[PDB]
Amino acid sequence: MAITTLSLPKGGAINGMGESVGQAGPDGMVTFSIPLPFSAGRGVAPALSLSYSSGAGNGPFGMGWQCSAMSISRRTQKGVPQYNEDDEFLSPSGEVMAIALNDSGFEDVRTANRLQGIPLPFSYKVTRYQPRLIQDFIKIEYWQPVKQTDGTPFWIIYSPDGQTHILGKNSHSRVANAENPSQIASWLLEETVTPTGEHIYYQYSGENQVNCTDAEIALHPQDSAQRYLARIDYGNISPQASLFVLDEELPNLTQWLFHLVFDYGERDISINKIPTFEGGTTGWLARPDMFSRYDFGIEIRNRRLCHQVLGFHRLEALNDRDVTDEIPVLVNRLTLDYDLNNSVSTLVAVRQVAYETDGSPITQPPLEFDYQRFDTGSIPGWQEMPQLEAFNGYQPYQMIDLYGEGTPGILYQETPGAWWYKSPQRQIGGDSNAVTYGAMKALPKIPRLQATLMDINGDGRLDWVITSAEWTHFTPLNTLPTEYFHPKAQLADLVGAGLSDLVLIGPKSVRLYANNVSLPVIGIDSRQLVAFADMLGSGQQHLVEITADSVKCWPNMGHGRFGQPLTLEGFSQPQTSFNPDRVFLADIDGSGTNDIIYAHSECLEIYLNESGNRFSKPISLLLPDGVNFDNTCQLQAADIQGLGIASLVMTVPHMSPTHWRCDLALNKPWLLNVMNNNRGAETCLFYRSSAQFWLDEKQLVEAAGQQPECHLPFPMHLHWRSEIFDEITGNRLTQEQEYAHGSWDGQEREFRGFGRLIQRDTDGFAQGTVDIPTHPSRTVSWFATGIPEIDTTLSAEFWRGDDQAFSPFSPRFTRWENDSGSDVAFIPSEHDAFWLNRAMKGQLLRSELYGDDGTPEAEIPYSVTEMRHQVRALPTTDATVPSAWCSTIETRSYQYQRVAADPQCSQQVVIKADRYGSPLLSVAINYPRRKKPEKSPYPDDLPETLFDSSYDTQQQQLHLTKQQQNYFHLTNDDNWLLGLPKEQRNDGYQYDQERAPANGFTLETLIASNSLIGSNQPFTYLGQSRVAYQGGVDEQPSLQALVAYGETAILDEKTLQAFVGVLDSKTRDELLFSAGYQLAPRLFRVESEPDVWVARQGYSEFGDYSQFWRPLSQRSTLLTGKTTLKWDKHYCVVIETQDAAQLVTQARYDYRFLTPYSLTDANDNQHYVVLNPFGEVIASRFWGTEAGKDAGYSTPQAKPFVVPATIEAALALSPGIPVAHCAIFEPESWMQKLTQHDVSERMADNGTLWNALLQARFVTEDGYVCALGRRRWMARHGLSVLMLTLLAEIPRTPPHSLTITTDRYDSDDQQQLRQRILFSDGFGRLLQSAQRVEAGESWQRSEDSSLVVNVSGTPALVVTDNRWAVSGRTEYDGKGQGIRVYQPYFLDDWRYLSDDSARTDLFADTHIYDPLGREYQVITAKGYRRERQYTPWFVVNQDENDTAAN
Amino acid sequence: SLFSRTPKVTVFDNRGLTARDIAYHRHPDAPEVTNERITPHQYDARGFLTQSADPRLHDAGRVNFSYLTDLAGGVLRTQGADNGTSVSLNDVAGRPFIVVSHISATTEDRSLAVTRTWQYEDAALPGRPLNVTEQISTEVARITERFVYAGNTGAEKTLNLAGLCVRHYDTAGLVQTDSIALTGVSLSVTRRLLKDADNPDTVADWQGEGASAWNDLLSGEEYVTLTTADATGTVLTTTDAKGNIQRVRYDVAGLLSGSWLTVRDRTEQVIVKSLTYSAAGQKQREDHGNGVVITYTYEAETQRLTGIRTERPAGHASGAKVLQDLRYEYDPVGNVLKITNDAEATRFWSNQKVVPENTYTYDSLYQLVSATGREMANVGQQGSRLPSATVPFPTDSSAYTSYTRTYTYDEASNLTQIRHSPATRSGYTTNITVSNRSNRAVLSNLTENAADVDALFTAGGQQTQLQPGLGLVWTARNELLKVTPVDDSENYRYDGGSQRILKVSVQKTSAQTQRALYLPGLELRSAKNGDTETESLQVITVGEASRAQVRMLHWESGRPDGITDDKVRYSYDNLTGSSVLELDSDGKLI
Ligand SMILES: [Ca+2]
Ligand SMILES: [Ca+2]
Ligand SMILES: [Cl-]
Ligand SMILES: [Cl-]
Ligand SMILES: [Cl-]
Ligand code: NA
Ligand code: NA
Repeated sequence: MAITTLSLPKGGAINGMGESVGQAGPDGMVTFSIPLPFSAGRGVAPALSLSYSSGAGNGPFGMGWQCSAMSISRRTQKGVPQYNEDDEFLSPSGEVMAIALNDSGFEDVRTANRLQGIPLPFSYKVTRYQPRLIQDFIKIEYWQPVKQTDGTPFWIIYSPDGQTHILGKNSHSRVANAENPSQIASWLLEETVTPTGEHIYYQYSGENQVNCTDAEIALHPQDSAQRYLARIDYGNISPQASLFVLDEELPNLTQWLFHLVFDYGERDISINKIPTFEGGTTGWLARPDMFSRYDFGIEIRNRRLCHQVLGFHRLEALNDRDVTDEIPVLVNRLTLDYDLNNSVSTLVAVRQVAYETDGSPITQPPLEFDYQRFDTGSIPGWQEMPQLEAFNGYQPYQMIDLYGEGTPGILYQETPGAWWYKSPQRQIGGDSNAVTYGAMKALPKIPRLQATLMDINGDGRLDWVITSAEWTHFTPLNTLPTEYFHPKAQLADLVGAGLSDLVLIGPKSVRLYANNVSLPVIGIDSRQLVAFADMLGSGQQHLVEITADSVKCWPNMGHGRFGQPLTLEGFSQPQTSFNPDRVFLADIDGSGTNDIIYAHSECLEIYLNESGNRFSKPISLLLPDGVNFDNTCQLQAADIQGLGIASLVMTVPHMSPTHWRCDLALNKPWLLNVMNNNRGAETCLFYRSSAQFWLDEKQLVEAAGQQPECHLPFPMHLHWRSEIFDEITGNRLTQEQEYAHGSWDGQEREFRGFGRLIQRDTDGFAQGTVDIPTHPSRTVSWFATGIPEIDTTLSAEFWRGDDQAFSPFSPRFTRWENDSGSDVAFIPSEHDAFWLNRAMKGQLLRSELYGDDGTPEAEIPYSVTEMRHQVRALPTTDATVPSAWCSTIETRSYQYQRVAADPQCSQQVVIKADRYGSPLLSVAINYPRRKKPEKSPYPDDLPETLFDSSYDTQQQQLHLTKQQQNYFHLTNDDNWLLGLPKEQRNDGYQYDQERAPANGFTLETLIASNSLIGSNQPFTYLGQSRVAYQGGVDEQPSLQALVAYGETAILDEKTLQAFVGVLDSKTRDELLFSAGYQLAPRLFRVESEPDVWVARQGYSEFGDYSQFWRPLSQRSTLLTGKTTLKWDKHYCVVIETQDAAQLVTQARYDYRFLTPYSLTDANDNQHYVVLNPFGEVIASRFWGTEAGKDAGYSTPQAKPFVVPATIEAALALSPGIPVAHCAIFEPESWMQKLTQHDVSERMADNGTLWNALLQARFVTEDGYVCALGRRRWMARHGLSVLMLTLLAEIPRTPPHSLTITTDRYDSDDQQQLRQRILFSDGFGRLLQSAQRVEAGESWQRSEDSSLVVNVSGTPALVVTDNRWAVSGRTEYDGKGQGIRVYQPYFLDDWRYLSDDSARTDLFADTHIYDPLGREYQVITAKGYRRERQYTPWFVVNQDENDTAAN
Repeated sequence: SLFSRTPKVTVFDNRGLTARDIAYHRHPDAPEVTNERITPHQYDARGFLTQSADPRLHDAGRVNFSYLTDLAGGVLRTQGADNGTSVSLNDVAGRPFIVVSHISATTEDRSLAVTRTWQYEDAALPGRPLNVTEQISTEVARITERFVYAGNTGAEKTLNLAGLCVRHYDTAGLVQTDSIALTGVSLSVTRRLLKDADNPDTVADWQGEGASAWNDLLSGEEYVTLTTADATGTVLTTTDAKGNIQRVRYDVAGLLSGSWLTVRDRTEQVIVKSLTYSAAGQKQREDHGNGVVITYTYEAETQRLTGIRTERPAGHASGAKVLQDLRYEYDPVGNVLKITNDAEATRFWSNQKVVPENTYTYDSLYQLVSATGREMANVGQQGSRLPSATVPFPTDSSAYTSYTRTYTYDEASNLTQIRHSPATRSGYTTNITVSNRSNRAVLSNLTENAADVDALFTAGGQQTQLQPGLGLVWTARNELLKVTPVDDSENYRYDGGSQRILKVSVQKTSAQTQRALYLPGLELRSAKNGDTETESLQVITVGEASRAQVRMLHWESGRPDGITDDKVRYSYDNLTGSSVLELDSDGKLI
């Protein structure tokens, strides 16, 4: 237990937001998370993250990003919902739900009129739902009014931590049909309440017409549905156990101590204009890339971007002052900067701003982002396509992905009736993404005639649509609306009898023929084109009609319904020359929206579709030299690279060669590819398509004489490479991922993950005079896809080099069956298998770790870890689809250290788990060492004796350590709290090596009647642990889980043997009683087991609910006295402690951070700090009484201290300062300083360029040049050589701080100012430390930050008044380990000596780390070596004398 | 060659615990032979250590230590070959509750056992210690320590005393804390001794109902140490019990830059004039009150101390001279191979080129197997006595002759032989006899038989005979109480932390007596020629006990003729801190 001690925050090192990139996973996506930097308040707080995913689409934080609480939504992935009893619901995890069963085996429904003891106005039908995969065992309820007119339905989620969450109670937290509020797409989190009576409330704003054009309003009247997160209130004044939304009225805004406000452009974006609590009156801004989504069968319109997040605290309320007319005060401010764009808006910067009491801003360096972009300017021109040279230039071909490999091959008819397919393949010895085409395979024979379905590609499903012009056209079924062959509503009107022909005019766009809304008429040979295509970027095949001067699009709403026509201006051609045949529809820029490509004789005109709203001014693209497009030519748009973007392929007969390609982009745009924290750290990311990866995999599978089987039919953009640059050291880390065994599942239209991930990490260093050999590490990992035809092929690929290793684990499947209950294994049916195998998707099966260092042992792994999974099937109202709880029941780790024959091996098994997933019985096994071989497997340079002497009998003893435990739960009535600590016991079993099962332990061998951990078998009792509770029945928990004490076993009969010659029973026992020990029942008892001596720890007395159940007193044991705790007004922080000797500590709090700023100790002496707007200590002092009289520093009231603005000023202070310490922080020093006066003077333009560069976020308002803002500006507008010169002369330096420490009180004229300077890097690591010293001999720093050196080569010495001792200087590698650590040195400057000069001139020890991050070698500055060798059973250390003899 | 393929090796069990520590011994005498040395360790089911043994005793099937633990790993009992058996129990609050020691195993000889116990405040107070008790064998328990705490009256707060122990009664008497700084440093402490504190029969036993009774067991005289400190809680001045003031100054980096001494009723004088430092914060150049300059030299790569140069510089009143110019040569791991001193006035080593200047050799375990040096030809064989002082300084190489020592070590690193081989004289050998079941060991003259060696030690590993016919008695806390011949005695007294506060030497034929009282920066030395004082002396000691210290001798009474009062003695040390030169306030050799 933690006894509360009051103390002031200690000083200090520069570090950012806790921003972090995710580990590379089996989904292959780049992820990124920023914790929102705002107060936790009392402890119960929103704790949200602004997070990115490369898989994610657009939203209120730009492409890829989100920041939202939990929700429940109608399922849209398996058909559009119709707002009837046939709709399905999704859990917060995105997982499909079904109605659950109760004890009796029926639909778990009930009626209620009381919720949390609170009378409801009318009665509700309350249905429990269960998701298909169980994560946490959350309880989920649907609340439906019995009389449908009484109100709207809502959801409740009971989290097993004891908290209760309510979604969509009121209409502001519901995404609903603009036309009809009953039809609810989504219920959003609105209120949480905890067992302590603490709340969080979430307020949303509905979408509306404010600051939109009349064009926009006209086109999109159904605009009210969407919700945006607007305010989050927490730190409720009134402690209440029931939800606030169940009272007659919600609390006033003033009953919440903390607010989090999301601004959507209404407030001034400037760092100089302090944001106020209320929004001002100009209204939220309209984004340019407005977009709609139709998933739910209703338009949801999106117009808003979040520009600021703001933390507000009620300072008067917190300080128990007069609340009348209190405005909450701003504590922290997060600005969000966007690159605003008509197609796709992207989040490019987030920055922290706060304010000094004089109003002036203080800033952290901005965290910047940039993305892959489509460049209008540098569109790659045409290029001949030798892959189609076998065709003559008249022969028609379709570029099309016939087999579902994610890359198109060549489909062609040689002679009539004879169709062949050339499948895409890796071109050998080309570019690494170069695509060639393989051997022809004959398609199946096609019927006499009919538009009709066919299984053309041999996958079992009727998913190709064949039609005839007599030519023949192949069209994938997914390019048409879902019920094309059984249409309804408008779709029926359009096709009527059925269309005469379907022709692809792009990868997923198809032209149509024949012979409530006003739909188009499909004319016979008109000057007009009709088609199915996604012209809106919502991901449905919408209806589009193109005439010579109009583009009209009708949104597919599902089930054949089509909504009102939308126009898209900016496309036209002359009414005499417009030809439908020359129109193509394909997403050229990867924005999600199909673009228009129109072809003339000598050029192409590309009209980019702007977020489905209009078309851009057309890009003109010239055809190759001397080409004249006409009817004899062939042109199509097709994603030939496998990038999810169209290139163009063109055949021209009157031309040599006949076949051409134009790739318009080589990257998929709008994916995050650069982060820069502006502190010396940049991460660059590189993507490579799953499709491209498939062609690599297919070549390998073909080279090995095997038949390739692809299971992922479309291109996904996978995280291929990360390069993490240390801009200060010049070092880097490359992380490369490779993917295999990709699995998509047709039945559920769901991605399952990749079956194998190979990760390679490689350090890159800048050059030094003592070079570090970089040895890359390789991790090979296999994950379950949950498709057995994939999953059964994986163990084949495991490392086979240890013939004695145990056989691969196998997934266990269980059913819960009750008794006085338990898991029981079964073999499921092929029907239930599908769902229970799916439950293991993404689970780690095995991981192998290598070092690719070219040595003989390189092919042998350091370690191998493998896991066994158990899926427990759980019944629901759905008989066809069981629910499932996946767990990891065995883990086996082999430690080889790259020697195959003599590994160490351990295994941990969860034998029994309770109904709520908690482990009841488990065991940790340590296997014996293998039988000693004849010759030594270890290299012959060790002592000859060592191999034999490495053996010990303790290595041959099998150990199994058994652990039992149980838990408290509170599931009675309408509360839900699981897994509370209760009891634990541990038992040691030890056997000889003969008794280890020959093929290893499994769960089965451990539960068997003859088990080595059976209750028959002899054991050693290792101890036990018990938690006792108070405030409920006996020592059992209430919902508040208030601990009474913790109890652990200290002595059993075996351990009492200690006292045998020294004390006797009577004297021994009465000593143990007076020592505070006591007898308690031995837990999980066996027959005749005596009580054990236990020690009890951690006693607290708690307050009542009005005091938020906070602790009011504490003691460690009953032998010592208690310490009292007094809280502030609203029970946020403790302001006084009083111990058992009446000694009193007190604290006053800075309520913008809820940390103390002043502290009165037991002798009434005073301690004080000044916190800056980011909560850092910039000054501190103390005073009080000593030796009869007042003592210490002058008070802050007597002598206020102003902290100097710069380091220069601070280094120039005179003695006599009334502070113990003061601190200047320079977190933004890696950013170059550039002022308006610098700029305006260097051009003579009166700030024309300065205000352009500020707008474009090249530079911040406070004069710091942003790394990625520069690069973005340089790419678009360039930069004059007058500016480049200025910029090249403005230096920069790593993040740093100066701390001044006084050695005497300010009354004493002997006071000195001690001066200490710290340098950090972009990863927050301490780089070096400089202490000011007396004048004397030092080395010399030049203006360019290099060392001055003599002609002789040793550093040039001078005597100086400005001498500093540099200590702890460390060069880090990628993993953050000290690769070089330098000796201390004197220097005539506090500034940073370049890592360039350091490596050449200063003495350093070099530390070399292995792939597990263990130091195995050191090269001392003098030249000597310490080496160390790791083996499973021994480690060998060699010092400088040992190695020197080599 | 000597160190090739001789690693330190750690051998694990199947749970990653250290089953064996392996080392590889090789003597340079026999570089063909390599002795593998295995130190086994045993663990029980939980993974707690139960046994350890050195290579020598494992070879003989015996054990160095056995451990018995509670279920959390707390060691309730240790049976050691060297230090006997002891039992320990902490209370549930983690505090010391009982320790029973001075027990021997054969079951268990408990007859001479010391039982130490603690008494804390009651459960309604914080639980600070109130007394320590010690019960030996069949004797009545004695209360050896007591603590009295301050409340938090305004006066106490004003002295920063609230809740802290203001009176600690210990094994020597009372320590009283009267003032504390804002920074927590003790500003005034006061020591009183027990009545009849020179007699080793008087033991502390703090019997009585309250402080009025306990104080009646104390002597009258108060020894008050006062302290002054800076804003960082670092000592600036110290006033000793006889009123002598030591003062220091810190540079802008917080390192000692100067020191002074103000002897009672005199003026302040400079002890350290200036003191500079390397980048690593190690002494570079030190200037003393006597004008003597010390220059320290460091290897740039390793920061090892290469040179200690002591000198009177240019323009010094007593005339320039280099008094010491020590130079050290290390092997790669930092063992000292060679020490040279070119300042050596006699020029002894360039005269005798048979044996080299302080050369040292080591085995693969970095144990010193051979050394060479100089001794004074007259010293004769080493025993316990100090050689006779050669007066005045010798003036010629005849005074010193060279030597070569050779050292022999057993499998458990006991030093079994020191063999001394001078240049041109009969050499001698000191043999040390190790026990067959422990590392207890004594000189051959005490015994040449291994099996009788442990009988010359108490259960706890305390030696009972120093030399033939000199006997040793130890306290209940294993501190040296008394040296007695079997007619000159010596005896000692310690404070609560085992730090010697008193030493009394007695020679009875009339009984002549000398006494040393050790206080903060002060030794009060006296002597009586049979209850009649012959000498009374303050040794003022300036500096820290692990660095080259400066002593000032002030006589209250009985000064011998030939010593001027308040004579300072500056000390000058070698690498290991041994006092090698003394200089006076003129910088001249004493
Ligand atoms: Ca587009
Ligand atoms: Ca060695
Ligand atoms: Cl057995
Ligand atoms: Cl405040
Ligand atoms: Cl001299
Ligand atoms: Na098919
Ligand atoms: Na005070």
